[PDB]
Amino acid sequence: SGFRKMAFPSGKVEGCMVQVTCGTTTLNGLWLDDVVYCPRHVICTSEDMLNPNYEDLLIRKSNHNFLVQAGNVQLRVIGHSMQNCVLKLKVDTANPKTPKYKFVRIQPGQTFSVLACYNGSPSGVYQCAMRPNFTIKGSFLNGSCGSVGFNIDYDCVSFCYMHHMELPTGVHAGTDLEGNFYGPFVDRQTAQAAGTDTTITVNVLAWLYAAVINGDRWFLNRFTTTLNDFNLVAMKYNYEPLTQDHVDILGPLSAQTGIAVLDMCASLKELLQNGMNGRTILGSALLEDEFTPFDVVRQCSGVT
Amino acid sequence: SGFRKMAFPSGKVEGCMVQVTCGTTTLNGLWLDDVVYCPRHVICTSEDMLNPNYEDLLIRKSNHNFLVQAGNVQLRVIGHSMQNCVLKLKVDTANPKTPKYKFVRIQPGQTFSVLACYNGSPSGVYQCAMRPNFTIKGSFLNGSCGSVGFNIDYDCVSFCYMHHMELPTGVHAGTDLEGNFYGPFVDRQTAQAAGTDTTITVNVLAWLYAAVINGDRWFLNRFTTTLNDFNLVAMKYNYEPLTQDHVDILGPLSAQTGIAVLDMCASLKELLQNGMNGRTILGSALLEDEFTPFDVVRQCSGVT
Ligand SMILES: O=C(c1cc(=O)[nH]c2ccccc12)N1CCN(c2ccccc2F)CC1
Ligand SMILES: O=C(c1cc(=O)[nH]c2ccccc12)N1CCN(c2ccccc2F)CC1
Repeated sequence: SGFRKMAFPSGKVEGCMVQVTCGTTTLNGLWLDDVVYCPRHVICTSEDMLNPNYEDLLIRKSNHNFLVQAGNVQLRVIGHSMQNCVLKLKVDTANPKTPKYKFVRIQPGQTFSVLACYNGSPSGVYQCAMRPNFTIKGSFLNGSCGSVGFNIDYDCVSFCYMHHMELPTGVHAGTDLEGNFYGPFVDRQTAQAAGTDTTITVNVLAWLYAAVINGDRWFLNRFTTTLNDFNLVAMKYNYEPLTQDHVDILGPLSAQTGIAVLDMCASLKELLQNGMNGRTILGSALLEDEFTPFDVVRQCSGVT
Repeated sequence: SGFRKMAFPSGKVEGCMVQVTCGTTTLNGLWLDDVVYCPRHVICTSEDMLNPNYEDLLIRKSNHNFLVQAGNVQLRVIGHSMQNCVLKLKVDTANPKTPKYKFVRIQPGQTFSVLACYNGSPSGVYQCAMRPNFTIKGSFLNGSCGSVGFNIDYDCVSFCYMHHMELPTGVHAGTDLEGNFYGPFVDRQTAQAAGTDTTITVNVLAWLYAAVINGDRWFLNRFTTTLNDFNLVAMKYNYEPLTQDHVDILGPLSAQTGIAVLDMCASLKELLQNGMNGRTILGSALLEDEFTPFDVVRQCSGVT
């Protein structure tokens, strides 16, 4: 019993973290095989940050200008190239700690673990969700760029995120491991609009199922609703519309608890319209949306 | 910017997790040097669980009855002994992945990371606080016993907790790495009273300082209070009394923010007496107490 915001064990990713220095800027790199991946803004100066011409800036850089250090050993850079907003630094040594890995572009609403790093060294690990507006509510300081987000499937690490930026609003933006930003964000020190961030309904429902499995059942009511009636309430409260796909993914949790999805939707409807009245659910006084139905099943069944 | 419930990177601890089987029971063990540490209730049968005579049960067990497996390789047990509620299984091979480590008995109110494990394999990592009533609000299932709690100081892992039990109330109990239970708990399947759990005031204040540093300043008021006046409010709301030591530890956060500790106490007093009025602080609708002043400074300064 118990329900926590659980991150994946970070060991396989710690063995990939390196420090990348270019000129006077230092950030984090991800060493997989003979390649180090890092944000391309490592080549910027504090003058270039407002609107950098990365192609021009990279042209003034040679392999010897990229200092890559893993622990205390220097890696020799034999190639460099820009792929979207990431630089791929080819090194002469394959990382002996390279785990079985994939590069995946996650969907909004999906979750992942972040290993925050500074100077190539891991400082902490936390669980995040890619918001519907493609930002993440992380915890990042100067030098955190190049820290990665990931998921683990037994022995395989799926890298989904690389940290690039913090918007003036305190929210975080970044790319997949091919350098494509999640959302409309660009890697330049400018004010950028993060759109309206909605609540991930399927995750709030999955977390209501986790609450039911872990003893918290006060919010359960004698009501039911329809997809269309529930969605009228979800629209008013800036919640993602629930689809039949979402109902289907909630199927295992519905079967385990014996509470139909639309019955849980009716409980959520009343929680939105009436609030919590000073009560809590799984130790929280608000509706949590950073646990997918997969996260709930995994935490409530103990998948290692 | 940003503030998350951040766990330590778990790699150094993952390299220590083993599976320990005795008879038909399997749980987790911690392999450091040539010793595997695990809960002694690994030697219990489902008949023994209500009141086991561990000394008698251990006497019917020999080295060959303890099956220790690290990954897929079997370790050879050359010695066994009970130290309080843990068994120390001497193996013929020192763990090549043994990190620099210490065994520490943490204080109530202090925090630590848990690497939840099943069958010697890590499933997840989360941050916990040792409650003033010596329980932890973890996330643990069958087979999770032997999972450890820890802190890291650069390269040194301080092991502070080993998971043993879940009380009928859904809260968790366990020992330090010498087998001494935190609290009055005993390792037997009986109803055990977890005392009244108070709120860790110094941590709630540290988290109010984290909120101020991260833009959330709505709760700041034009008031001040005294230690004795604040403590009259802390008593009424089941909060730990604030001491001058707590004020001193809050010193760096007070200096960084320019808000005196007693001024922050006055804000907390009003938050307790008036509630949140539907607002949030660092994304939470309740007062968070699982971040020590050290955790706040570390997360807000980026210590790796
Ligand atoms: O390391 C950071 C940073 C990241 C973060 O998430 N939070 C912070 C909080 C306080 C100070 C700095 C940061 N940055 C340097 C590189 N920055 C950059 C972006 C685009 C183009 C050039 C650039 F140099 C983004 C900012
Ligand atoms: O693995 C667990 C367990 C631990 C947990 O924290 N949560 C659970 C939730 C559901 C089912 C089991 C658990 N237990 C087996 C060993 N138990 C035990 C304690 C004292 C004496 C003998 C014993 F066998 C404690 C219970």
